[PDB]
Amino acid sequence: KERRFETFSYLPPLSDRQIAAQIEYMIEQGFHPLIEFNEHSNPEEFYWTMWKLPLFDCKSPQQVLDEVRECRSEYGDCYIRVAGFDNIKQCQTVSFIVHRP
Amino acid sequence: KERRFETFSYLPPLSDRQIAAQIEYMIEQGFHPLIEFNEHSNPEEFYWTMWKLPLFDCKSPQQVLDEVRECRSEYGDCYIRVAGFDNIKQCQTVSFIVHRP
Amino acid sequence: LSSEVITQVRSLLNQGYRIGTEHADKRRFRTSSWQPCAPIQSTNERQVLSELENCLSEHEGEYVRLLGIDTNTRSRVFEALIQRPD
Amino acid sequence: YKLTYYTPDYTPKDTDLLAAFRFSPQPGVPADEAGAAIAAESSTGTTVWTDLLTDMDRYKGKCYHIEPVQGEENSYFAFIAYPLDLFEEGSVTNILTSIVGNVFGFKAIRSLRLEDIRFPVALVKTFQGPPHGIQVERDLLNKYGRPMLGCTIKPKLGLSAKNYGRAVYECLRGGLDFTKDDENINSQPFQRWRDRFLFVADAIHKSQAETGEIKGHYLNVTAPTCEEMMKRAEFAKELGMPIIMHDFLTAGFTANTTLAKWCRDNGVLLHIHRAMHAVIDRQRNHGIHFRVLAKCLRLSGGDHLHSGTVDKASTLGFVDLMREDHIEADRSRGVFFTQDWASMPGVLPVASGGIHVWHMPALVEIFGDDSVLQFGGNAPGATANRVALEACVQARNEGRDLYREGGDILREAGKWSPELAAALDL
Amino acid sequence: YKLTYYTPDYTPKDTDLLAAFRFSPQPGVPADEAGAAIAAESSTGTTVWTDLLTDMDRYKGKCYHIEPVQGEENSYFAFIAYPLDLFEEGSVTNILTSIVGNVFGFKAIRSLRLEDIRFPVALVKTFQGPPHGIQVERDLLNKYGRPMLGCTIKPKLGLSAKNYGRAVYECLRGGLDFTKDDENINSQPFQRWRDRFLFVADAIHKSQAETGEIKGHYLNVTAPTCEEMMKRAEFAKELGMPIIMHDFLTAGFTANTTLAKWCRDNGVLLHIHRAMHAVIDRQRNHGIHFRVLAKCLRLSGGDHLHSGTVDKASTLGFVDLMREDHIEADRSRGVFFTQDWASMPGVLPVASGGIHVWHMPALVEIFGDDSVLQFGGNAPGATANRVALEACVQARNEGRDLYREGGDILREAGKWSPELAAALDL
Amino acid sequence: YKLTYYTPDYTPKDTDLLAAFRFSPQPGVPADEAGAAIAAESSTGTTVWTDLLTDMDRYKGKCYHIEPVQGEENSYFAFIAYPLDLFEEGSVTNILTSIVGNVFGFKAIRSLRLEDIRFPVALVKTFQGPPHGIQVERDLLNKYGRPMLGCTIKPKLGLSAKNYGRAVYECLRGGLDFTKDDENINSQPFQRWRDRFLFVADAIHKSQAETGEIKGHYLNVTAPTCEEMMKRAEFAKELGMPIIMHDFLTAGFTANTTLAKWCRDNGVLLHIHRAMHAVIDRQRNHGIHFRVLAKCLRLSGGDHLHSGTVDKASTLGFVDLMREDHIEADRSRGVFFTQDWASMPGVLPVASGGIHVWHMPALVEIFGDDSVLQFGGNAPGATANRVALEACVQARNEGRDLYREGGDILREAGKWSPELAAALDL
Amino acid sequence: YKLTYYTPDYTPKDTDLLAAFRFSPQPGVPADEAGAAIAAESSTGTTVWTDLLTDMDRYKGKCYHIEPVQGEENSYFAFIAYPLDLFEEGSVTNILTSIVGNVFGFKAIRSLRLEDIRFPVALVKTFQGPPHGIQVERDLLNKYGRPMLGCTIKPKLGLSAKNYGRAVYECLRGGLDFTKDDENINSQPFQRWRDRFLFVADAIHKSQAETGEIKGHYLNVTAPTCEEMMKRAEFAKELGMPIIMHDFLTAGFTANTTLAKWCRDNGVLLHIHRAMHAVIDRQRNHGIHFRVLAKCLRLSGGDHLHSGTVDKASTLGFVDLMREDHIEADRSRGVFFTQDWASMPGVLPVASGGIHVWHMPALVEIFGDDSVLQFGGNAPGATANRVALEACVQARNEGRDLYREGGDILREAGKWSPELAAALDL
Repeated sequence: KERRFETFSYLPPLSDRQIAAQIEYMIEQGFHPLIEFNEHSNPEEFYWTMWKLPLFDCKSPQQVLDEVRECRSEYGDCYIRVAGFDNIKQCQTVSFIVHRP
Repeated sequence: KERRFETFSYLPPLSDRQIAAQIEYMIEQGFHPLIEFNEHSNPEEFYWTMWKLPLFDCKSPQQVLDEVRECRSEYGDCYIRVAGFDNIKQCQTVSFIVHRP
Repeated sequence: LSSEVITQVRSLLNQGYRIGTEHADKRRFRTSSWQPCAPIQSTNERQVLSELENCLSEHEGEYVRLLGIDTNTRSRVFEALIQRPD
Repeated sequence: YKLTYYTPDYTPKDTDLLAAFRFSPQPGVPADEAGAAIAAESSTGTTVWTDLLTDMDRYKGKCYHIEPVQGEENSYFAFIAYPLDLFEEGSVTNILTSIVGNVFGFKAIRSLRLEDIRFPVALVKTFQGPPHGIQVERDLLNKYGRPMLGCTIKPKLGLSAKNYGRAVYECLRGGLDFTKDDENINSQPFQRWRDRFLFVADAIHKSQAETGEIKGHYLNVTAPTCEEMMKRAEFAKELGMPIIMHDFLTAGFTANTTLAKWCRDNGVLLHIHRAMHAVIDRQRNHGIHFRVLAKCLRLSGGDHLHSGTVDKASTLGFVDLMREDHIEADRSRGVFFTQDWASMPGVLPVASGGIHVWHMPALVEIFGDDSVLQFGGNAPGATANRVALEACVQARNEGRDLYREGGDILREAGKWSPELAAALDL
Repeated sequence: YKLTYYTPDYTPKDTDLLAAFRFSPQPGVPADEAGAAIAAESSTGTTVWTDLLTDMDRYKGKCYHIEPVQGEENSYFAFIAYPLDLFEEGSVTNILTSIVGNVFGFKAIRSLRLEDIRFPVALVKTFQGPPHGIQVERDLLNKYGRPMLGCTIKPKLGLSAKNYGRAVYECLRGGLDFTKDDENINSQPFQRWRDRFLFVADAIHKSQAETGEIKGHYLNVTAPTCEEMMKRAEFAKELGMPIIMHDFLTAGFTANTTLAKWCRDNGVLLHIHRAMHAVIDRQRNHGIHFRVLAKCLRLSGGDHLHSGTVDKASTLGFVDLMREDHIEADRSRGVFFTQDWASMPGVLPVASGGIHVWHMPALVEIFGDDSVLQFGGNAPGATANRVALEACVQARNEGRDLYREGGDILREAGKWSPELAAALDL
Repeated sequence: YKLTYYTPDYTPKDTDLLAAFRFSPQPGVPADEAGAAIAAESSTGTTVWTDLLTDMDRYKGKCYHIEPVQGEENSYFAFIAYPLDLFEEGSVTNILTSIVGNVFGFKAIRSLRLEDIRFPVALVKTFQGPPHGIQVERDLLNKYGRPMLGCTIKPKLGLSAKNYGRAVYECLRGGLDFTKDDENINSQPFQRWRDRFLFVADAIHKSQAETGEIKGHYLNVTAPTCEEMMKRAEFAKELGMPIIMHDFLTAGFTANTTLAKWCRDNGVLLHIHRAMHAVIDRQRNHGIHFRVLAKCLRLSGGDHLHSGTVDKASTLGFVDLMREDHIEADRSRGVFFTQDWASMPGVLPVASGGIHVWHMPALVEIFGDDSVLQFGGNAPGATANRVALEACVQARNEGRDLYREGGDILREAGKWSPELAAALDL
Repeated sequence: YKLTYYTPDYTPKDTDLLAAFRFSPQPGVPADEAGAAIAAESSTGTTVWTDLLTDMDRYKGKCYHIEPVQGEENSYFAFIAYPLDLFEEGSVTNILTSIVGNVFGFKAIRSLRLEDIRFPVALVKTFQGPPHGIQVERDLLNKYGRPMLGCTIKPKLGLSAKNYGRAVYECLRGGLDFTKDDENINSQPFQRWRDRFLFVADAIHKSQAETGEIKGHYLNVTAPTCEEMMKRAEFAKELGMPIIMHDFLTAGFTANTTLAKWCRDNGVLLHIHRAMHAVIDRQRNHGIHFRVLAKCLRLSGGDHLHSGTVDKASTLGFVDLMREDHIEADRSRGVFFTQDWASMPGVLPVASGGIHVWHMPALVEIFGDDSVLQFGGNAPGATANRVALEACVQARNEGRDLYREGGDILREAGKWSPELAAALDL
């Protein structure tokens, strides 16, 4: 119906450019972009599933982009989320949806 | 009958010479004296009656002896104690009878 | 003054840190009780060293502790126990 | 007093409790001797035979710096150090009593203000601290990437409980993360606490059900007595509510600390309000500055606190005095002392004050990711607020300077958004 | 604002609360429009959709009088009246948050100061009031026809609990009626609370044994959390301690209300101190005035209250406010309305701050038997204190005017009292 | 390793914890890399994906000093500092688990012995520490200026409760203050614990009645289970028992700390025993040195502790370390750092093991007034022992060197003490 | 002493308690007298008047066998018998203080150890023993046909709650049966215990939903105080967890025996860690061997125990001691005494330390089905590790020799498993 999610979920579906730009954002500030998915969305379910790693040696946004494309290829029927961690501040300053089934 | 007291009680009744020696050690120790008296002596009863002050500007034992002899003359049926206290240590370092009724 | 204290105060002064000293006797020292010492209002190494040695001489046979002060932050940056009574 | 309480050379220890004054002595009273006194009446009060059985010197307040106040007359800056032993463990009330209890009455000082206190890392550790802190709180809520929006249900009173859950329902379901009780809502006879709590809990359940994201309401449990607080808090914990409200000013520090220790035991968050705040920090000539309070509260424990709307300099001074772990000493920002914190979890500030939705770009550039912003009201309005937040964030993450183009971004968000258009018009 | 809020033609009811403000408007802001604003910030604040679901006029605080201050310019009084439904029953904290929780911070007023409140009867009688009442207190101590005596141990800190008892004991034995723990002494490392309590109780009992007179000390029970404070107080009860001491400003009112109720249940006199009041009330033009605080506390419940060493007229004004059952309006003494407590008992004022026993005859003539006094120190010293009291009271009773005859009385008393002879030579 | 953990340029902070290791590497392993491996073991052990989600540098043990041992080969000291987040507040347990949880189990070091730790004040501030302290214990017992006499009940087992309280009474009436339950005695089938408690209580009361000394018996409460230990503890206070005994090694640290805290809440002294220590410390080349263990316990909380009959120098080192508030680094006495407690109270030392009362004067001199001496048993024997103590302290007061004149003192004391004369004769 | 404490012709009764000592005496001291002294020191210590009031003999520790160490000089094996009377019921702690309280302080033995104990069956039956046992565990978990697999989460510290439970989920999903904390990780400043339970429970429940296999983590409930530990463990059960973690050397035996009773009462598994075991076992000369501690612990009660990666004979000896009801004596394997347990259930062995999945087929060989393998690590690695577990067990059941064919099994299994191929290629 109207199911929302935590950040950017309101906005129109993020096209590739704005996902890239935000990846960039993460890159200057060193938030290595962590890609995770779930088959549905309920607020009680803290934990989703990772896409086989966090991308620590990401020199470009496009690599993570292309990963998420792979992920969509295999779990296009699933939701995909991306996070970034300030290991220095131990804080998750980022989490938001980039795909929906 | 078999009634003892806290400190040095099992040695012979402490006498003016030995009182003087003990007072002297107390002095060079730098702990400003206090004298104290009561009608009776109860362990469970913490506090006795001090001899109207503690002595702080103390140079000689012989004044401490005069005071003890005075407080005998007024309280010859009571027990008289000498107490020494380190401030720095916050510890009562001396406490021994000098009279019995 | 010992060589190792001299090299310490050197390093301290080179950074631009101020100098302070505090003193206390063996009892006070035990109770972590320090006292203020006379100001060393000089950035020149010679004058600092001379005032330190004068202060040490002032308080013979007492604990003396040397410190490093950042005046901008108004906070301590270094602890050191320079002298002892024996 | 000077000769024993004024120690210009005194270097204040890591373990000391440092306190920064701004005092104006009565004519005839010099600044130095005023500072000495100010020191004396806060720790000792002044040849009783009792004093020489003690180490007076060990517990003395050593006033180690006095300095005139720049660009002003009859005001000087005194710094006083205090041994760590002077204050009772676990007790904010204690340090408050020892610092700001009596020296406030000293006639010779025309005007007196403590400004800062350096809380030594050791006396910092001792406290339960906040119950969840920034990052754990964000995780429990699942909320990341943007400050937490908030809205004040209205009217302050008069509303029925059932209607109070209608209002929460709309406001939260529009997309807003929490909804706050009015501080003047506790049990009032038209609305009894248990029914409020029941109904609200229903409403958040539905709202979180139908949006599928964490909802909460700052359900105030301030009750006249510890026992009543505890009862409303326990019954709230039966309800799966993520957060409550306590008024640490008007309830008290002790009540707060009890509640927070319980909450930490209990896995439920903690909201604070600052009713009477102005009573203590408003005037420019007297009081304790709100920074030391925010620091004290974070000490005593809380997950949320109001910091106003936006002096900005010292505002963000205290924001930092309540967020980071390490801040350097900055005069200009109000941060008179350096502050190490041993990784104590920080607190989330709550901007509020009819926040004027259009003002939000600077608000976000000020408060960043880690904050709570609170609205002094209908579901589309929260929809537009959420939209706008996501957009503004979005632009900030792009590198665009929110300052300059805040209206331009709000605009950019406006064309596809009906409700944001309906708001920006207003 | 001036249109709805401001009702000078309104009739306040016996069911309504009144608050007195001495407020000076910001320039450009007239007197009336500022008083309306002050009504607004504390009752309703200021259109939404929840507004029309309610009857707004039900829930408005009404300002019904303004006048300029005598001998001051641009200073006026906004007299303000409120409904009964607003508040939680028996909630100091609630009321505080209702009235003062938002008004102090609004820019339009330059120096607001909360001067005096009037609590309606129906609201007043929902409390417990002070745990016994002056009459039962005086029955419990069995002491009649004279004020009482506290002494606060000196020095403040470093004393061993063993020394601390020993100084207590000297205090009482020389004829004091009370020793008082200091508000800072709660659990310092150099005295932990429990040892202290044990030794005080032993000292009290032995002083009782020697003297043949009931003795009481003011054991601090301010504790960082509700559980400590509870335990502590239980322990004191175990020793049969008739009286305790709590700090209410830092601790707040919620916790004091809990303690008062528990003490009601357990027979335990509640001594009070006002630490940090000088923050809130020293400033003349801004703050809140101590009689409000006293009235709130007397709602919550306390056997004792400090009220100053000593405006002598405003002092007796709120003195009276805390002692008698019904007071009238008296501006010369600062009292602004006519109050009813409907049989809620009184609280003892207490004098402190260098009461200077050759100033004693003035102290009695000012207050008399129904009060307590506190000296700033030995058994002989307390004996002289004692002798002076008893000569002063005697001379009062005889019809000799104290005010004039003091030093002659003290003289005569000293002729047969060597200990008072020394106290007068000094 | 050495690159990552060994930083000879790093300055240890007051916020950091230090650990001393007398280590001899396995052949082929250089000393520096050996210290590197040790530092790696005790905090981190030593890649995985999780690893780059954190800040290794914030969680990195640093060895800043390695030096060969004087007069030993292949032996060196690794001094390793430790940050302020690695551990939990207030838990000996967590400490030992972090420091010594696996370092001892590693291969490369042929023997490792933990010699010393240096806690940061921040952690020192988070425990409760000893229930009362030396000073307060002496206050409760009212005994000052000398060390304390204790005797252990022999034979360790077989004695009936009736018998056991007979022996208690005799040791106590003859002038000893304290009685020690031999360690293994807890509840053995020949002696049920509860009947023991009562009989001691009634023997001590009656001893106290005749003697007019406060007595105390050491009451081992160490239990199979937390419930049982607590029960026996309530029933010990219920008879007014002022002191109890527990094991921190065998029973452990969580139980000891819980018992200390409860004691703190219930006003009962807590003596400790050191049982199972010499599995840990007898080896000069491997294990943990008892200064560390003491230090951990004194964080945990306990009034007394065993320290041996008597290296002299290392004795004095860790003795002064458990009594004294702040200590300097001195290698001759085995103290490797300069320590402060921030006013956490002291623990009395205890010696045992066939004390040979004609060895008393050396014992008083080396220890002094703040200790307790424990003796391997008739009332006359206790009388002689008490006498010899009183004479020794007197003589030390006189300025007579104890070492030289002990024998002449004892003889002079015995010439009027037939008890002591006989004691000398054997 | 030998004429009192050396009874070569003595037959130990099955109601005795036998402890095996390895000892090296001082030069001059004969081996037999040295062992007599070791007997005397523990059972009686040593003359006093009281001794003849009891039955000396009945309470004596009888050296009935002494031999030298084959192929060793100045070393011998002592067996000592202790009557059942001497010991308390259900107190592992009592056992440890009697056997090993002070004997390692005895001078004349250059080095001492205890190799083994034989606990009489009578003395066995007083303990509750393991909460559930291997069979009851293995039924409740449902896990059959293989040994169990564990993944110690890494990095030990720094990990947030949220991340913590993320990684637990991952690894658990991969097919691992359980996850553990590091022994270090209970409430560090970065991470709070309660939130971590809450996270972990969410993760387990999600894993159990998706996988279809009972999932669990090893929940370190060790806490500074019995109250806290109780707290954390009660909480953990509320959530529905099957297992917890706790640490015996560090926290204490008593707390264990407690925690085992409570979990026995509340149907929760208990896993044990052995941190500091090295401080008691490592050297070949002095300590108490690990086998003895494991014996004591199963007495106390637990379901899992760390047992090393894997002398191989010793490992196989004490694992079988902790596994089987009956064990026959074997000095090659180091089982000094025949032991029975009257059907008291066994405990699950644990091996950890980066077990090198290539060596895993050896580990299944060595240990046998009833065991647990912990792994010092992501979802695919966890899958590859499980499938190897399979493959090895399956092969074993085929009758193929594991040791000779480990490489063929692994590779053949990997031919169809990318994850195991990947693992092997490392």
